[PDB]
Amino acid sequence: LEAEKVQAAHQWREDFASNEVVYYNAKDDEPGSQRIKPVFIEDANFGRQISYQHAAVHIPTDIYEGSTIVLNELNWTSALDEVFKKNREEDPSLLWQVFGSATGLARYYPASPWVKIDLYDVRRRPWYIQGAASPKDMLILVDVSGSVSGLTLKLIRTSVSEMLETLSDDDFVNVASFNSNAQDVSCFQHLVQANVRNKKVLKDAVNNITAKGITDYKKGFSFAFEQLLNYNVSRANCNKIIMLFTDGGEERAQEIFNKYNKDKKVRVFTFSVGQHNYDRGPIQWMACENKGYYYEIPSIGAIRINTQEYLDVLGRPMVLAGDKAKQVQWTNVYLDALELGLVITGTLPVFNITGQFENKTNLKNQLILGVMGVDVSLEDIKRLTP
Amino acid sequence: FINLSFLRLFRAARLIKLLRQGYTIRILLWTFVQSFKALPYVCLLIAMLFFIYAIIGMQVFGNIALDDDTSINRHNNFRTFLQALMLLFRSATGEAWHEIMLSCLSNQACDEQANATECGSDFAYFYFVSFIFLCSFLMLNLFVAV
Amino acid sequence: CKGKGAKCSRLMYDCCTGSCRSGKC
Amino acid sequence: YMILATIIANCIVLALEQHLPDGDKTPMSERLDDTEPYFIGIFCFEAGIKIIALGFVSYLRNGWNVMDFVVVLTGILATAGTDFDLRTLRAVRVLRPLKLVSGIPSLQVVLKSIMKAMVPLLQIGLLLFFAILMFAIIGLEFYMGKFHKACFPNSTDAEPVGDFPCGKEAPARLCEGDTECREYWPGPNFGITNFDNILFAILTVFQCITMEGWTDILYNTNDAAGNTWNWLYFIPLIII
Amino acid sequence: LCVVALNTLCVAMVHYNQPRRLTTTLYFAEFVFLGLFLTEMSLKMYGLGPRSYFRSSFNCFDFGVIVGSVFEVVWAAIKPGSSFGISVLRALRLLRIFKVTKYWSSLRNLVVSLLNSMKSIISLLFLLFLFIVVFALLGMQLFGGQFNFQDETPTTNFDTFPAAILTVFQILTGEDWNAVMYHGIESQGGVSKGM
Amino acid sequence: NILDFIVVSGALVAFAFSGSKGKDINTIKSLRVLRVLRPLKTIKRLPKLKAVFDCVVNSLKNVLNILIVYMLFMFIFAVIAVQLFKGKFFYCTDESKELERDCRGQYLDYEKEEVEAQPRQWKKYDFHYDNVLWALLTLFTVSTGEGWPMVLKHSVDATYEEQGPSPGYRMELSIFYVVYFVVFPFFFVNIFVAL
Amino acid sequence: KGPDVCFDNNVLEDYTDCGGVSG
Ligand SMILES: *[C@@H]1O[C@H](CO)[C@@H](O[C@@H]2O[C@H](CO)[C@@H](O[C@@H]3O[C@H](CO)[C@@H](O[C@@H]4O[C@H](CO)[C@@H](O)[C@H](O)[C@H]4NC(C)=O)[C@H](O)[C@H]3NC(C)=O)[C@H](O)[C@H]2NC(C)=O)[C@H](O)[C@H]1NC(C)=O
Ligand SMILES: CCCCCCCCCCCCCCCCCC(=O)OC[C@H](COP(=O)(O)OCCN)OC(=O)CCCCCCCCCCCCCCCCC
Ligand SMILES: *[C@@H]1O[C@H](CO)[C@@H](O[C@@H]2O[C@H](CO)[C@@H](O[C@@H]3O[C@H](CO)[C@@H](O)[C@H](O)[C@H]3NC(C)=O)[C@H](O)[C@H]2NC(C)=O)[C@H](O)[C@H]1NC(C)=O
Ligand SMILES: CC(C)CCC[C@@H](C)[C@H]1CC[C@H]2[C@@H]3CC=C4C[C@@H](OC(=O)CCC(=O)O)CC[C@]4(C)[C@H]3CC[C@]12C
Ligand SMILES: CC(C)CCC[C@@H](C)[C@H]1CC[C@H]2[C@@H]3CC=C4C[C@@H](OC(=O)CCC(=O)O)CC[C@]4(C)[C@H]3CC[C@]12C
Ligand SMILES: *[C@@H]1O[C@H](CO)[C@@H](O[C@@H]2O[C@H](CO)[C@@H](O)[C@H](O)[C@H]2NC(C)=O)[C@H](O)[C@H]1NC(C)=O
Ligand SMILES: CC(C)CCC[C@@H](C)[C@H]1CC[C@H]2[C@@H]3CC=C4C[C@@H](O)CC[C@]4(C)[C@H]3CC[C@]12C
Ligand SMILES: CC(C)CCC[C@@H](C)[C@H]1CC[C@H]2[C@@H]3CC=C4C[C@@H](O)CC[C@]4(C)[C@H]3CC[C@]12C
Ligand SMILES: *[C@@H]1O[C@H](CO)[C@@H](O)[C@H](O)[C@H]1NC(C)=O
Ligand SMILES: [Ca+2]
Ligand SMILES: [Ca+2]
Repeated sequence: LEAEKVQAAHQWREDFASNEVVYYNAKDDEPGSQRIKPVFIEDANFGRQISYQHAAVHIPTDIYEGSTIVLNELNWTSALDEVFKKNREEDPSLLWQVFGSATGLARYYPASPWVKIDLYDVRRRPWYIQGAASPKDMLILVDVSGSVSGLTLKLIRTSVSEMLETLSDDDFVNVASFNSNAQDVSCFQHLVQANVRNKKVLKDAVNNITAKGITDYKKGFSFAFEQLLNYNVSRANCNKIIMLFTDGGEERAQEIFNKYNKDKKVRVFTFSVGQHNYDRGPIQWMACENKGYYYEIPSIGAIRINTQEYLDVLGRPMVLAGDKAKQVQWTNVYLDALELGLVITGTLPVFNITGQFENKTNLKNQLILGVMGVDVSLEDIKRLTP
Repeated sequence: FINLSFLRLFRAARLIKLLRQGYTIRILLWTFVQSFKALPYVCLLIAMLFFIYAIIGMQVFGNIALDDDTSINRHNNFRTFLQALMLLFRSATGEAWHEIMLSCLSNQACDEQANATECGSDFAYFYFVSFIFLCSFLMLNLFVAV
Repeated sequence: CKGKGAKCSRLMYDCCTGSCRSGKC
Repeated sequence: YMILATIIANCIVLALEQHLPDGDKTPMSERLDDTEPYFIGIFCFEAGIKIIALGFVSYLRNGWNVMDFVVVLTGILATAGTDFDLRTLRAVRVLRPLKLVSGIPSLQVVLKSIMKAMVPLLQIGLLLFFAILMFAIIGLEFYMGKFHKACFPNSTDAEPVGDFPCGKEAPARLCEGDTECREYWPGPNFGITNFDNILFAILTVFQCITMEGWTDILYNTNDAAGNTWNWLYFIPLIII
Repeated sequence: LCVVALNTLCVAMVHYNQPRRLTTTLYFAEFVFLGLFLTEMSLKMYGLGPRSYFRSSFNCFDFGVIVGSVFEVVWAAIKPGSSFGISVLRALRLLRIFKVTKYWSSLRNLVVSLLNSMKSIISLLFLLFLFIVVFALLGMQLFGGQFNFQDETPTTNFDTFPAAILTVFQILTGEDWNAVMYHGIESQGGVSKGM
Repeated sequence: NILDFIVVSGALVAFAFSGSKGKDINTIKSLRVLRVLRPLKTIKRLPKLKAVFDCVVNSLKNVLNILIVYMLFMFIFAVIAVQLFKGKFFYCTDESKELERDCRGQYLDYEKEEVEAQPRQWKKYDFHYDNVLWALLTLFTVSTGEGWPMVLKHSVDATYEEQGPSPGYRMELSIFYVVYFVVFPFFFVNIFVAL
Repeated sequence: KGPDVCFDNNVLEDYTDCGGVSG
């Protein structure tokens, strides 16, 4: 509630020369912001040194601090420290409280130094992913024709693995490959629970694909649409998406889309992978005509960002639902990133409601600002069962 | 002891023994070689151009660091007179002369044993551009002169 | 483009500075 | 003029082709493949009318007519050849543009004029060959099997740390670190530029007399056997 | 001649990150010089007469440059952006400085000789293109679509016709032809069966 | 005699500044480099060497006019290339960023199978066409044929005045280079040789 | 047992922007 209210009253200033931003950047030993030096007293209930005076901020390595977006985000999130302190005072036995931004940064309390190179990204975390959208029925079409041989095949494999890394036990996934003939890349033949074992099997299967043949989009899309109408097996009965991985084609396949999803009940996200000179027009048309989105992955450095942005599109019906789409969910048991043991995380999404007082913007207010998170250690639960 | 492997060249010298049968080839080769031996002073001028440019390059770019992955390295440098001459011949034929030009311009990490801290100048812009003009021209003057 | 010391192919011409000699920019 | 237009259209079609790896094909290539019978039929008709107007072994007296006849014959064989051996038969189509040289006599005159100057040069070429062989043999006696040693870490999976030849405790390039000058490594340029036999030596000497990458071979020989005497082989080869 | 020299000097000061004042000054000077040259051309054509004006081979070049400059001006006005680069060709008129010298006859007879052989040079230049197109097609048949045996396909490939003809041109210039030879040999397969 | 005076006096000054501390090391280096004029004294000492030098000078004087024409044409091409390519030879150390304001901070570099953090810095290519002198230098290097495919790639990938490269954005611009190769290294060099 | 809360195919969804129109 406080995050929504504070962000609603924001100005989006374009310069930060004299209006410095004061915050404690984690993992430290630029013009536009100031830095905080904390005291870092040793405290129990944490295995590290913490400071209750303010909140720490983590910004991923490949995201530049001091840009306009990150500086505006820091300025409007500087008002969360008061509620962090109030929550800590109302219940001393409280662990990490975190705001994960769609910008990329995470502001967490109490302030602690961050834990080689750091590859942590807030938007890839299980709690952020479960709070950013609803369960899904992902189906991945991989183009394995002759034209994808080379580096645009290893990029496709890496991208498919990274996108499988974004699924959980509530999501159901399958992978199919087509070259003038569509077939499953593994032994599954239908959507599976997408747990650790099934994801490992799918990753091993997709690492073994070789490229040869001629692309036929109609057959692959017919296979994909038929795989989503099984209903003989356990599914999620929620978001149904087809995630196509190609380089570039010439066929739009209007007949398949018209026949199967006539009412556009299934989204189609499309990815153009590699450095090539094929036509991207049909790919973007297929993305636009089926509530989907078009992405470009030309290198390894673009794989991580582009394989997680599809959760922005899936979050539109959740923000449009209103306050009914605000339910505290709890993750599976996982090891805390800041070395705290086994924890579960409570999750609540945060909506952008600037201009919703008069209800006039409705343009970028259909995306989430970020995710609330609070950690509960399994020792806390064990203390309640003598 | 001292190597004695050059004698194997001797049995390879018998090919010239079959060069007699090229009545048209032999006379052409002899005529051009004899013309070459009639113009030694133009060759001396070319050698003097090489000598002057090698000395200038030795003085100006001699103490560039021999760091590899650049065009001045353990194979192509200005460290010695013979190395400078080899660099000049490589540029005269033309292999990466623009790369060698870029490898010594006013901001090169300088040699450890060198007494200076900033070695390498922007004279290379002239140094390499004039040479490619001069050498070639002299060569073109030599060829016609034959 | 590829940085100094990175592995390259001569026929790609994708070194930021210098040439691709002996397989390294 | 209609035949020249057909030849120009065929050249445009041959320019419109696209090639993809691992057996992939664009739909436009499939569309363009259908136009081959029309061109073959028109060429056969144009070459059929000349046979009943000049005879044979006089229609076939002209060399350009012979080239036209072989082009159309290979086209006909390719159309009727369903067998797997057509790669060397489909390559004849690249001579189809040359047909428009036979259709414009001015181009034939210009070609005769330009080739009139290449007859005295042939002897020069012979001399050039005599040079290359004469150096290749020398390169066969000094640099044969010298680029196969390389710095390998400690015999784990045969990954050379560097792409340069090394020498075993000699005035050559000693291995740096804890690597060793082990036996067998393909070579510098995928193992193509070497002096293993007379054919490789001939190829590398020819590649060295065009002043293209000869310094790389010089440096390889320098770091494989010492830089004391290598120049004496390469400076004359460039000079002569 | 002084007007042409001033135009050359002003068009030659164009550099990256120049002051805006210089950009506007050159923008207006372009119109001023184009108008001056247009008036000079019209005055000369009215004086000498159309046929007499086009009699000289040098005035035809000036007329072509003037019409190309007008086309470039209108093109850039209706679509601000790239520049064809035709108003610089007026600097060729500066060659008329050779008239007052004693080397006009030699310089002018070479162009008279050149222009007398437009047919032969065109035929020779089109015959060189004809053989560059035959070799590009042969390379397309040989190594067409077979250069993906490594990380990425090189810029020097034989997949399309523009790429193949540009590769053949680069080989003809002699630069890095041995690298393309190595890459094609590896494409045909190894040093054993691909030589 | 002037030559001899400068080579004698030049060393004199160096000796005068040598008997003290390191005064004006730049002038010390300049006067030491000036010592290379020692062999040139032989030009007039040997009559045959003077004769061959005079022959070289006469050969240069016989072609100075075509040299001037060649320089004018190359200046025109340099101005055209400056108009075409100025400002478009900038790049970011990671290819994902196409603007200077985005080329700031750290980025993940995937080399030697170990991701590492590298600074994100906005740089410029070695050979560009920012002004007419840089264009002349680049075109001279192209005319020699050394590394001209690299500048061709940089010119094709050029997008706009302050943007990073985009692969194969303008292939048609290669026409420029092809035309250049048909003029200076093919035609002008051959007329130099023939003259 | 899966979650009983599903949010999809909302009528008021914009969906007028893809990744190709902007780029
Ligand atoms: C929650 O939603 C609200 C609106 O629903 C959103 O507020 C909007 O923020 C954007 C900033 O992204 C403002 O945009 C103004 O107008 C343009 C558009 O970006 C900017 O000008 C340049 O635009 C280019 C893009 O083409 C950009 O690259 C560049 O950096 C911009 N600046 C330059 C060139 O200096 C303006 O700068 C920008 N700001 C102004 C004019 O102050 C919208 O005006 C905002 N809308 C409203 C109603 O306030 C808000 O950001 C969302 N919340 C979060 C956390 O993102
Ligand atoms: C068209 C006409 C063509 C013919 C005319 C032009 C030919 C000129 C080139 C001739 C060859 C010159 C030498 C080339 C090889 C250079 C030597 C080399 O690379 O190897 C070094 C060699 C031994 O090396 P390595 O194997 O390391 O030693 C044992 C290791 N413990 O170390 C040695 O001991 C090698 C000694 C090399 C020769 C010494 C000097 C010879 C002088 C030659 C004068 C001109 C040649 C006249 C004959 C021409 C050919 C018949
Ligand atoms: C985003 O950044 C802004 C600038 O860094 C912050 O805005 C500043 O907040 C200050 C206190 O919160 C203001 O100081 C006083 O503000 C009151 C409000 O009406 C007024 O009395 C005066 O403006 C001022 N009093 C003084 C100076 O004695 C700043 O005026 C105000 N603006 C600036 C500095 O330009 C925002 O608070 C910040 N947003 C969040 C959420 O923290
Ligand atoms: C055709 C005849 C008249 C030749 C005349 C020479 C000028 C056209 C040339 C030579 C000097 C060149 C100038 C000398 C050097 C430079 C580089 C540059 O100067 C700068 O200091 C800005 C560069 C920066 O700060 O980034 C701007 C172009 C300028 C002055 C050049 C523009 C083109 C100039 C004016
Ligand atoms: C001796 C002379 C007469 C022969 C010179 C050969 C030229 C006619 C060839 C070689 C280079 C070819 C150029 C090489 C590459 C290109 C780009 C290409 O344009 C495209 O259509 C590419 C666009 C795309 O597919 O993305 C064709 C024109 C051009 C410059 C070609 C036109 C024909 C050129 C100029
Ligand atoms: C299970 O899925 C199949 C197809 O994936 C559905 O289709 C029937 O499959 C069974 C299998 O023998 C047969 O009845 C017919 O071949 C199919 N058609 C019909 C009309 O039955 C099937 O309905 C699904 N459900 C079940 C319980 O099998
Ligand atoms: C005969 C004439 C044309 C010789 C060429 C003279 C010009 C181009 C040369 C002569 C000496 C050169 C200078 C020598 C040393 C340095 C120091 C270096 O840190 C920056 C470049 C700078 C300042 C050079 C710039 C270019 C320079 C001035
Ligand atoms: C013959 C010489 C001396 C004068 C004519 C040469 C100049 C003016 C001509 C020759 C070929 C021309 C190029 C041909 C094609 C293109 C592609 C276009 O999209 C941009 C301009 C550009 C790059 C032209 C620029 C002007 C150009 C370089
Ligand atoms: C590692 O290298 C050393 C010397 O280079 C050698 O003695 C040793 O046997 C090597 N290791 C193995 C496992 O062979
Ligand atoms: Ca395909
Ligand atoms: Ca070269």
